[PDB]
Amino acid sequence: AKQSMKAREVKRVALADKYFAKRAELKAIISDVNARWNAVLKLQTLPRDSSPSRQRNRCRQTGRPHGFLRKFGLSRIKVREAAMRGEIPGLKKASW
Amino acid sequence: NQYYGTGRRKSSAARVFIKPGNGKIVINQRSLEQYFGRETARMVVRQPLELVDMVEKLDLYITVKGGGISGQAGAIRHGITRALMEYDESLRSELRKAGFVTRDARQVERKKVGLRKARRRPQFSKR
Amino acid sequence: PRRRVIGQRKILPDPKFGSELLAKFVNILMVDGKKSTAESIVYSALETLAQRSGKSELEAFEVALENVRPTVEVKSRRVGGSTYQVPVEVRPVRRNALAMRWIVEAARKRGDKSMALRLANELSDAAENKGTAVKKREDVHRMAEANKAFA
Amino acid sequence: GQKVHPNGIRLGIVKPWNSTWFANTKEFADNLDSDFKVRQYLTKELAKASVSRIVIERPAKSIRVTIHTARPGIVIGKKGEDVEKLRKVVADIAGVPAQINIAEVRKPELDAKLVADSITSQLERRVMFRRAMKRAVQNAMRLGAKGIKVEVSGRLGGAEIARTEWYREGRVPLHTLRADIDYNTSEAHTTYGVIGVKVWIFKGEI
Amino acid sequence: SQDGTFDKLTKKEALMRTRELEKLENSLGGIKDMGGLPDALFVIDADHEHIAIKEANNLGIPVFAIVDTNSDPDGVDFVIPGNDDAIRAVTLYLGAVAATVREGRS
Amino acid sequence: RIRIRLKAFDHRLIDQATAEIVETAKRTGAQVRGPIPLPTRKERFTVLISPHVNKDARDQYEIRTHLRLVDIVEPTEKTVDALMRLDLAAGVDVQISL
RNA sequence: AAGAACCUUACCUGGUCUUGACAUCCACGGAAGUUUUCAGAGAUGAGAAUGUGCCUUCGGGAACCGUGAGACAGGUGCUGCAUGGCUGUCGUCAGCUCGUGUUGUGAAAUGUUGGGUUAAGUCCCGCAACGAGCGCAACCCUUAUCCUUUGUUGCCAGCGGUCCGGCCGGGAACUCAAAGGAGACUGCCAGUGAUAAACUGGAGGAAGGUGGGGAUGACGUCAAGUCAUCAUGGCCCUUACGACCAGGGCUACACACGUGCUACAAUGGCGCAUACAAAGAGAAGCGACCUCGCGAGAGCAAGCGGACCUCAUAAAGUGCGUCGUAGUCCGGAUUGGAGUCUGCAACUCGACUCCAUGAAGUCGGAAUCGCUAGUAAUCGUGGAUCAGAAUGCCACGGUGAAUAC
Ligand SMILES: [Mg+2]
Ligand SMILES: [Mg+2]
Ligand SMILES: [Mg+2]
Ligand SMILES: [Mg+2]
Ligand SMILES: [Mg+2]
Ligand SMILES: [Mg+2]
Ligand SMILES: [Mg+2]
Ligand SMILES: [Mg+2]
Ligand SMILES: [Mg+2]
Ligand SMILES: [Mg+2]
Ligand SMILES: [Mg+2]
Ligand SMILES: [Mg+2]
Ligand SMILES: [Mg+2]
Ligand SMILES: [Mg+2]
Ligand SMILES: [Mg+2]
Ligand SMILES: [Mg+2]
Ligand SMILES: [Mg+2]
Ligand SMILES: [Mg+2]
Ligand SMILES: [Mg+2]
Ligand SMILES: [Mg+2]
Ligand SMILES: [Mg+2]
Ligand SMILES: [Mg+2]
Ligand SMILES: [Mg+2]
Ligand SMILES: [Mg+2]
Ligand SMILES: [Mg+2]
Ligand SMILES: [Mg+2]
Ligand SMILES: [Mg+2]
Ligand SMILES: [Mg+2]
Ligand SMILES: [Mg+2]
Ligand SMILES: [Mg+2]
Ligand SMILES: [Mg+2]
Repeated sequence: AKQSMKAREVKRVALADKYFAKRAELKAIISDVNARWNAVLKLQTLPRDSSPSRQRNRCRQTGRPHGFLRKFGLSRIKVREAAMRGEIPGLKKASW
Repeated sequence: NQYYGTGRRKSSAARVFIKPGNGKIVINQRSLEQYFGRETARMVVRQPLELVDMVEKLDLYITVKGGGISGQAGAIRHGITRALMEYDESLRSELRKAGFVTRDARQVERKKVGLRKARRRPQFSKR
Repeated sequence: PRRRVIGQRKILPDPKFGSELLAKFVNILMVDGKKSTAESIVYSALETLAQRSGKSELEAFEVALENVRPTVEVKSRRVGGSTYQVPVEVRPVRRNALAMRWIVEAARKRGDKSMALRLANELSDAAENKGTAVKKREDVHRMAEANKAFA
Repeated sequence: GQKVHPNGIRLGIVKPWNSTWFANTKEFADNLDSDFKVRQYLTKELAKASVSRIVIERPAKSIRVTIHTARPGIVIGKKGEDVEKLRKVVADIAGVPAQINIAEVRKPELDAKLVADSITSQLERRVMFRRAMKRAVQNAMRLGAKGIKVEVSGRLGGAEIARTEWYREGRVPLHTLRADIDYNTSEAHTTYGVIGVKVWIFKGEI
Repeated sequence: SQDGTFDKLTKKEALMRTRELEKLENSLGGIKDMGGLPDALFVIDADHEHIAIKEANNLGIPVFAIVDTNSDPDGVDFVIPGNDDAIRAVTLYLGAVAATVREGRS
Repeated sequence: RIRIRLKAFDHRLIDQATAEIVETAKRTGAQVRGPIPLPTRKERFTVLISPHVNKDARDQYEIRTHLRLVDIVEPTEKTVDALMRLDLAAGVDVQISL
């Protein structure tokens, strides 16, 4: 689905895991109640794609943004067509 | 000695114990009067004992969990009638006509897709 | 109803008096599925009725009902290509069911303070043949007499 | 479209699963993507080898990968040359040590997938569709197969209006859950567009 | 009915099988051991067995019939005018035809 | 003493795996304290089956996770030594810790 | 669309790039990488440090980065009246057909019509039809009863003493958990029925007549929906209909319709006290206890990959007290001030908290919708999507009707 979009997502994931998850000290540790100075808050020149809250979480195969499921990593339709052929262990048609 | 019956009704499961003593009542370490004595379904527990006269001739100790008032009361009643086999099967004959031994299987229906709740359907317009 | 003639579903008697008839009455008065609230209201109303009219609860209730029970009602036949409103005798079970419904409906529209009072006033003047429920019964009856020509 | 997948509906009753590994939510998606990555590579690499299906399991930190094929001779090549190449590439894709097993399928004309690949292959070669399906139906009934049933669809014979024109012989009880119904699909890519093929094959009732 | 599966499975499936069996017996009985088309037909009544006569004529099989006054010839290769209703008369025909066929190739 | 908890997606496979562990422990030692089922998880999903609109058209799937626990109380060396390398696992997960 | 502040996002205004953001190949250059400075809204340009990991009869190499030309790459651009796949609908309605035979010059008919019966083309009988297939039913999941096996992190009936807490030895009973079995089949009785199918009633039984619910959707119809999930014939653009960036819009607002939430109150509002569930989720996560804050929350910090810990006190309900039929101690919209969090960033445009403010609304015309039992009505709880965000969606239980002549 417009693999140009897919290129944008992979780039963001690369930046996010490169900068953040270890610059988290800049955000949380310092912007705390130490007892201040806005220097740490002022240092937010990061690429702006390093923020983890900018990844859209697309489907692995087709790449559509909507109808995603975390458990399988696929969209609703790709989950369905893979489930009916097997592939996904343990999935059945539920009824009760 | 003591006799037992399980009893179940609408998500509620009970445990009933019968002894041949006075007419004392205790439910889950409390009294029937204190548990649901004067509120809804107060006599439901008494029904299995109003017939085949009680007076003061059976000690009753039970414990229940799951459900709600009415369910738990119904679960108890099923336990009483199922454990009230003390007098062999003779009293079961009139117990059937009362209609207490029959376990009441009336669970809540699931909610289906496209429906608002179970059988309630969303409002519809033609034009 | 198209095919199968059906049986009946039973109900538990009144805990106070063990009357199926009164249990149905409270059950008709019930709204939103609150039996405790309903039985509380009726018990308050009937005891007030008893001390008002002496006697006892059951006969006080019976006299209220027998004054509003309808014996005949009108129904739409529509067999001859025309809108005919023919009278038909009412069944016993339906006869009292209509009475209780009319009584509750009349009490609901009264203007007293507490619903318990509203029932007490309605059940009292029902025994005296001047309540709105009694007015409905005679309204239904007179319509049946007007259309007596069809049968 | 108002017919359930005959494979999925049977997936618990008679039809086995096609992947039998276990995982928690943490790596479930990763395992699923790896399986898909492996499957599409093998099916593309073994296009001429007539592979019925690929079964992938991950027992105790590994990948097995069983290939059901009708011509294991050239799947395995000489001794173990080519199969080793597949195992080496598969292990690279999955990121874990890998083995590989080959399961010969007797009666290749009784396998739903293989039949569909044959029809779509002929169809891309411009064989008249009516005779391709009839041949598939008849030579399948010739070998057991109580219920062969095939169906092509979409721009048949280079027309302008699409149509289906299915055939069946025998009995195909799609509504009985314990009927061993082997079902699979395939598609041709002719110059006039895409033609879809579906084949149902019935076997014993249990 | 005697050696295979006749008792297994519910009595309900047993009784349906038997009643189904007798349905075949009384519908197509002695014809069971034929194994081919016949060489001749013998019909007690003609207008009552016209379907059988017509099928025989279609296939070119000789037909011998007892034709009553109400019946129709011209479908029959060998007509036998005679009452076909009386029990005594029909037995007479069957006995005479039975006797002449007892003598086979001899 | 040593707790083994097995989980898999099918009960007919979990049952035989545990039955294998209990019997090997029983024959290689004493007591072997017993497998217990304890509750199983039902994880449900719901997905629209159409590629476009048709909200009311959808199907429901579920994954059942069966869980078992043995809890062998024998510290016998002949039992702990043989307990591992007895996987026979085709999609069943193991935890060894107490 | 199972979740638009940035992103998502395509759309608009500007700033930019042109074998390119994404892929293979050729040649050239360089490990890759990591840390920092200036200009810019940013994309991007200009710089400075630092590292140089594995091969090499060495035109070169493999994972990796820049430079040049090409084949190319790219398109959420058009065509669902060219298609695959998938889906709605008549409709879970009981029908739709075929082989051989026969009838008719032929289109065709028969079978599949008729007498009964059924939820059913279900079954029985008859019959120029004899058989078969797809449908119905059954096999599948769940729920209702019982038995066997194991008994934790689940349970506590009989025993001992206890801080009165299954808490503690202990117990395998019981509830319960999850595997394997039993059971319901018009099976037994009576009556009716052609003495058949079947129907009515009765016993027993937890359940009786396909016990309840679900999955299951025949041949086909609507050139029905989707080229934007994906794939795909044809056509179209290729310094642009491709690619990157900042801001904005999709949240507009004289209006018209659909679906919902909250109400208009005394079967109630408010204050205090207090009892009874089910089903789920949790590691970038759920987050006890304790302290602080009126509050949203903040600080410190256990436990938990979870029958153990957390989310997490269920609410209707029941006891007292007050309100006394008023636009009210109903209703909560709207608005001013002050805050808590998520997030680089809450103006456009988030949720929630405190104080103040207190619209309409007093049961709604014509017309019209849902529902036959644990159903309608009513009360709460959880999950997906998800940093943040439901009155929607999908699930769970509590209370629980009226009426079918
Ligand atoms: Mg694409
Ligand atoms: Mg987001
Ligand atoms: Mg509910
Ligand atoms: Mg469907
Ligand atoms: Mg869990
Ligand atoms: Mg933007
Ligand atoms: Mg935007
Ligand atoms: Mg521009
Ligand atoms: Mg179309
Ligand atoms: Mg449509
Ligand atoms: Mg002819
Ligand atoms: Mg027909
Ligand atoms: Mg016909
Ligand atoms: Mg008929
Ligand atoms: Mg049939
Ligand atoms: Mg017939
Ligand atoms: Mg003690
Ligand atoms: Mg009966
Ligand atoms: Mg069916
Ligand atoms: Mg169209
Ligand atoms: Mg359109
Ligand atoms: Mg479009
Ligand atoms: Mg919008
Ligand atoms: Mg208020
Ligand atoms: Mg305020
Ligand atoms: Mg006003
Ligand atoms: Mg008022
Ligand atoms: Mg109905
Ligand atoms: Mg609700
Ligand atoms: Mg959640
Ligand atoms: Mg959220």
